[PDB]
Amino acid sequence: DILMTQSPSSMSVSLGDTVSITCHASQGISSNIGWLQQKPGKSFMGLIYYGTNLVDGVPSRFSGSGSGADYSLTISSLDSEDFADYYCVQYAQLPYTFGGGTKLEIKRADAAPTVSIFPPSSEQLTSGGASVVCFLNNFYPKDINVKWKIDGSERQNGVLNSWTDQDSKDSTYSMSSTLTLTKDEYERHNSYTCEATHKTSTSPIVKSFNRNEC
Amino acid sequence: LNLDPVQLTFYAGPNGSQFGFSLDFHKDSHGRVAIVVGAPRTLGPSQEETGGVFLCPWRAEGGQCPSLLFDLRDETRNVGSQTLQTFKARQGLGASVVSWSDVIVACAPWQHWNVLEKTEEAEKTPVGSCFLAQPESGRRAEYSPCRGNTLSRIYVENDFSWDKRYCEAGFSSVVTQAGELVLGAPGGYYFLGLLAQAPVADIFSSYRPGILLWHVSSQSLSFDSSNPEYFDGYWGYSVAVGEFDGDLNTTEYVVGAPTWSWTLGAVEILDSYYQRLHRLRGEQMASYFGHSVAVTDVNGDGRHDLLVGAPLYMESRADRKLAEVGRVYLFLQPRGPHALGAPSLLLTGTQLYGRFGSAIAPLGDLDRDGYNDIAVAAPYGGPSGRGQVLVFLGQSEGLRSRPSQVLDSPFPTGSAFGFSLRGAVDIDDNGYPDLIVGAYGANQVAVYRAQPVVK
Amino acid sequence: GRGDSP
Amino acid sequence: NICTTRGVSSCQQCLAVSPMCAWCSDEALPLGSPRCDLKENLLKDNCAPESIEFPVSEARVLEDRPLSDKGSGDSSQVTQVSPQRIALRLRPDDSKNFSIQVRQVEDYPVDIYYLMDLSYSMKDDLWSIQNLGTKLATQMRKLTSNLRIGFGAFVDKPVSPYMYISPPEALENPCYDMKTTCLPMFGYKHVLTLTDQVTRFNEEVKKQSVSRNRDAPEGGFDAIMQATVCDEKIGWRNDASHLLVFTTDAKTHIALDGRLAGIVQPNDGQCHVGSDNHYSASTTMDYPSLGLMTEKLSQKNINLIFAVTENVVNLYQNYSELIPGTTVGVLSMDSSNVLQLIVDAYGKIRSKVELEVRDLPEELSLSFNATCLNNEVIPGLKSCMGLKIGDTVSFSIEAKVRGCPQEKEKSFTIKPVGFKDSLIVQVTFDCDCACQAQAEPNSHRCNNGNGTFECGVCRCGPGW
Amino acid sequence: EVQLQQSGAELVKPGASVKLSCTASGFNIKDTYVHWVKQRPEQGLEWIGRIDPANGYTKYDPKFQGKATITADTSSNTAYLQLSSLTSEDTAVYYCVRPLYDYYAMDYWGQGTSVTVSSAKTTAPSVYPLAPVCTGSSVTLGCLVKGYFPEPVTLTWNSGSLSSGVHTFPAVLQSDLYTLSSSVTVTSSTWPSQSITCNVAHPASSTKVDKKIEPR
Ligand SMILES: *[C@@H]1O[C@H](CO)[C@@H](O[C@@H]2O[C@H](CO)[C@@H](O[C@@H]3O[C@H](CO[C@H]4O[C@H](CO)[C@@H](O)[C@H](O)[C@@H]4O)[C@@H](O)[C@H](O[C@H]4O[C@H](CO)[C@@H](O)[C@H](O)[C@@H]4O)[C@@H]3O)[C@H](O)[C@H]2NC(C)=O)[C@H](O)[C@H]1NC(C)=O
Ligand SMILES: *[C@@H]1O[C@H](CO)[C@@H](O[C@@H]2O[C@H](CO)[C@@H](O)[C@H](O)[C@H]2NC(C)=O)[C@H](O)[C@H]1NC(C)=O
Ligand SMILES: *[C@@H]1O[C@H](CO)[C@@H](O)[C@H](O)[C@H]1NC(C)=O
Ligand SMILES: [Ca+2]
Ligand SMILES: [Ca+2]
Ligand SMILES: [Ca+2]
Ligand SMILES: [Ca+2]
Ligand SMILES: [Mn+2]
Ligand SMILES: [Mn+2]
Ligand SMILES: [Mn+2]
Repeated sequence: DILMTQSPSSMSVSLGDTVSITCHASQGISSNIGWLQQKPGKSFMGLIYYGTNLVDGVPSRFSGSGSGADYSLTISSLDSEDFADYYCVQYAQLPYTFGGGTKLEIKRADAAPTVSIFPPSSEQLTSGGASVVCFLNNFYPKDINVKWKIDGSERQNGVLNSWTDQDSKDSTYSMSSTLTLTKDEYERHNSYTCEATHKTSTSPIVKSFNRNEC
Repeated sequence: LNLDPVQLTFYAGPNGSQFGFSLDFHKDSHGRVAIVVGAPRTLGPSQEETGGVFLCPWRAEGGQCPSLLFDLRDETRNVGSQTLQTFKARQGLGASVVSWSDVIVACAPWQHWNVLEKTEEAEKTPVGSCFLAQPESGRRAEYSPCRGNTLSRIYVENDFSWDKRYCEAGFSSVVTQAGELVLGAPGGYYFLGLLAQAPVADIFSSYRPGILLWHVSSQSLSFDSSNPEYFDGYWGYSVAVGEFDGDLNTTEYVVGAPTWSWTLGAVEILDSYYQRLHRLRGEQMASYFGHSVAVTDVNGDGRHDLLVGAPLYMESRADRKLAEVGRVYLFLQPRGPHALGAPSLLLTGTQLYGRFGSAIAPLGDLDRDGYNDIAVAAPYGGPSGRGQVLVFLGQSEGLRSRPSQVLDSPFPTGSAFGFSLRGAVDIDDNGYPDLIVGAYGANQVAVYRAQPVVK
Repeated sequence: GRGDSP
Repeated sequence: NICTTRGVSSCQQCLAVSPMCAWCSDEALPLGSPRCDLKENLLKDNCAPESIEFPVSEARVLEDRPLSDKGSGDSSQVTQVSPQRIALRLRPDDSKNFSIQVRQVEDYPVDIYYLMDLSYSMKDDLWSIQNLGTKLATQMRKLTSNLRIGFGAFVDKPVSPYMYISPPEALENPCYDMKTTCLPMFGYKHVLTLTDQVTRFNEEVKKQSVSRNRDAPEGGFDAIMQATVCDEKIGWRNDASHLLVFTTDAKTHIALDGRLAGIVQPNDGQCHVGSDNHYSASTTMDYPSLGLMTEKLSQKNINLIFAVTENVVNLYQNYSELIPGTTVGVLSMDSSNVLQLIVDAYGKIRSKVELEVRDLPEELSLSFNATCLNNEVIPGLKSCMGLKIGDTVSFSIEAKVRGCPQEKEKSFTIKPVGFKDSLIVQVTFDCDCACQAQAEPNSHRCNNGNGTFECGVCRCGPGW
Repeated sequence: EVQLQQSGAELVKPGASVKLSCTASGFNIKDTYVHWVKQRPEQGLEWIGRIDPANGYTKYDPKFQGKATITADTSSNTAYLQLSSLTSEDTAVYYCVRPLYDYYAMDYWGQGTSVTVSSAKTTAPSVYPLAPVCTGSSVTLGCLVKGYFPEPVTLTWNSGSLSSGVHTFPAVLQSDLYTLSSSVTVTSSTWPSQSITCNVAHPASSTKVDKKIEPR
């Protein structure tokens, strides 16, 4: 099988920029490469085929190039729609193989996350479970780290995280971490904390609360 | 009748190029008429015959002609774990040429193709190919609808069904007014013969160099057959188009198949879906009935008539002896939905081995009397056997049984003068349609200008 | 079948 | 009579009136006696017997060799037409009759050149040539004591698309892609010159093997042409029946098919088989037309026999009719005999006697009454059929001259088709008088020098 | 216009067999090659195989040999992909693809077919209100939809009334059951003054529960 090393995995750019994605093959594939686009929450669309040839109905700002084992898709003057996933595919040999993919993200000024911690509900506790939620909303860039603590000590088991796609009109990311325990285990301890680590602040943002206390 | 035989114009190509093997008129965007000439043995880059095309500007004194350049380099594509190969050596580029609008279509019937996959192959075979050009814009495209990527073994397993490896696409060619290219491939389907059609516009917009195997969705090929009556019939040896069903929205095809039904020969009229409307069977085995076919209304009733050449027809002579002279058949189209009956007129050659009927050209209305006329070639006729073209004038009853004029070859023996004909186009803009006659043996073309009638 | 075959 | 009522002026005009007219050059002729009358009327008027000019259409023979009983032996001194030469003398608008006899001589030498399809499809037909030499000499020995036999082979034009051209191994072994091996493809190759050594035929055949090509139709017609026009190589004999046996199990290519291989140059009808015994124009020259083939077969006097399998018998029966004199035999595994087929074909060949006329003047026209089978006369017929070898037939002929031609000495030939011998008719148009070869130009008797005195009367000299 | 209508989402159990379809619109399926492609979030894009609907000949990536079976019916102008002995790793979105011009290209794609393999039986979601702890200028509330199957669930605030200033996070598979959460931010003068309710709907179980957020 031919391996397709597609880089970069992601890049943050603005409108009107000219960016170039690259694709390296484990061997020569003489222009037998295709470029694909996948707008968020939608199917695929052909951009380029056989190296440089635009698929019918594709804007001319797109262009493919390269030879041997190295190729590049270039988008001159980025457009709001162009912010999406891009993949390369070789059909020089069977089986066909794809690249890792590249997500075009919107760029903007950094922003710290609005952390918010929430103790278990009355309903849930009476059911026999306890979930502590921690929302880290509106921050940039996307690289962020959450850390739970029970009575000051880290906790890793029982945590479910979930991130959002770059918001539309503010171009920020958000995150949701959920520490789930049993009612019994939840009452063995008093303090609960979630620490957010972002390039914005060198010291982690912390938000805690105490059980049997308000 | 009124073709000037005293003052001809001569165009000439390289020696041994077979310049004049095929030809046609060509109007650029401005209506300026030129002659396109095929020379299927012109030398390529490696000093090897590949054929070539020439675009000759009209000049009363003729002379040499500039080339219409095409890519002559062999191509290789390693894709899909396969290897695609084209071979243009001795491909015969220009074995046929046809012009529609400002586009020129030059075909190479014997261009070879092969596909390799490890130790297996498809077989190196003559699928043929066509080169399309737009001289003014420089645009270039190709069309090779018989190329495939099926391996040899597969055909064997399927009893060689739908085998297009020896099509020789472009052997004969025609373009409909609407701009649909129609290619005769007499070797298609293991030598039954097939037709391939596709819009010129679509051929251009889907072609890209290097691909070698691409789709032309709008194309349309004829069908294979289990009927032995079609075996080795070379269906598509010659082709023409016209109106034979009344409905003016539909275009009908005329296909010659000179070896159909055990060399009895035949020509068929079909619709664009390749459904047979009529079939005209040959009169004599091996006469090569269907070698050439012409479509033109000769009796001025508005209905297209059919002409069919059988260059090797042998006429019956005294003492139970046969003399190969060649024959042409005229079929007049009847009023409304009806079948073409017996031929309305039989024109037979005179010179032995003359091959009267090898080529038949509509001239338009040469003498301006209201009826269209034709020219018939006997490439080895005339008392000297150097070649002859005979003009026959149209009339209310069909055609005149005797020629109104005879053009004797100005070239030496063996020039094949008349092997290719083309008329019905006024090249000097003098109000009378003119005739261009190819002589590939002499690597030349002769232009006959029509003049006002003397009588 | 259509070829040079016994 | 018409002779007198025509009021002729000269002796020449008199004879031109009718074959039964005579002229008198006698000086002592009565006052108003018509010089142009019947020979009986002239002598009745005391006309000198020597002054009578009355030609008579005759027809005496010059060469009258007797018909031969055995065509064997001799250095081709065999006679099968009698007489061989006759002098014919006619007068204006007259006609004379003469006869000719033709014999299908017994024990006449025979050449048999076997033209063999060796394409792959002929694997299951090879049985027929197995012990051919011997089996071909046996049932022939009883019709001829001087047989020669030869052998040739053909496949098709060795060129794409007829020929497989990939992979490279396919060229040396066309059966490469299969489990087997076969010979490289070839157009036509001469194998064995006509010989009387039958074991030469047998041993040569035993070394033959099939090749293989792509399309069913084969290039046998190329071979038929070369086997015909390469006289010295094949070895046809000047005085022998020539049988060219063509064997195949498939359809055949024809003129104008070559264009699928890029070959457009017409077949030139010339020989192109060199020292290597292969046909060298195979790939540069188109197949021959039926017309051309017929021309050469007739010229070299070859009798083509189509010995084909029953799946194409109809095809070749139809070609046979476009090439007069050709016969067809069914090449099966059941019949009278599949390769006595040749003997039966021969019998069919020498079962017809058709007369042919060459160099017949525009003035002369001939009529024929055939006598075939058993003294059965058949008017207006110059051919016979249903004859056996040894049989003899005859024809009554009548030459009717129309007017009097400019040339007084002409000659034509009457030959049976296929036959070596022929009857030569030397015609002489007698429309002059001996007295004309002794006239008096500028005679004193005729208008005092302004005329010429010949045959008794006065003619108007040249210039008037 | 070329279009590939793939069949609807499939939800099957492990060990079962599923058969996806790819009906061609605006052209004959027989025209070109037809490929199938598997897509997963982490693993990415994997080529399954192709088929030539004209003759039925196929090719597969040896990874899927046995698992995947591609067929085609020129009559119904549709191409199929059958997956046998299903597992969790077979949970992916599958695409049918065909070239534009180039015989060997991958240019036109179907909308895709989502396949989920799980034993999980239909389960109604347990919605929980998330009120802050016992101050700033703006407050943030939340909702927690826990333990439900299958997807999806439409979450809204005040029956759609409150739209802007909200975040609903992508569901996550909590061991054979999905979990989802949603935040919401307003000014301190809006809550608890203005009542805020969490509105979640699970069409599957045909349940639409609503929980008002109560302070502590
Ligand atoms: C070798 O040469 C022979 C002789 O020419 C060919 O045999 C002929 O084949 C043709 C075509 O198949 C036949 O033509 C058909 O004749 C039918 C009957 O008419 C006469 O013939 C039969 C004997 O078969 C007699 O019994 C009958 O009384 C007649 O005398 C017609 O009914 C057919 O008409 C059909 O086709 C025409 C044209 O398309 C249509 O207009 C009709 O509607 C109908 O569909 C047809 O005309 C002919 O009969 C055959 N002749 C003989 C004497 O057998 C061989 O084909 C040829 N072989 C090869 C391999 O070359
Ligand atoms: C050929 O035979 C015909 C009879 O069929 C002969 O014709 C007769 O010829 C004799 C000659 O004495 C005439 O008396 C008859 O009047 C003729 N009969 C008819 C019916 O014409 C003829 O003589 C023969 N011709 C040849 C060349 O021998
Ligand atoms: C001419 O015909 C007669 C019979 O009419 C015959 O007796 C005679 O022999 C013939 N003449 C010749 C020279 O054969
Ligand atoms: Ca029509
Ligand atoms: Ca008409
Ligand atoms: Ca006219
Ligand atoms: Ca003119
Ligand atoms: Mn054969
Ligand atoms: Mn056989
Ligand atoms: Mn062949």
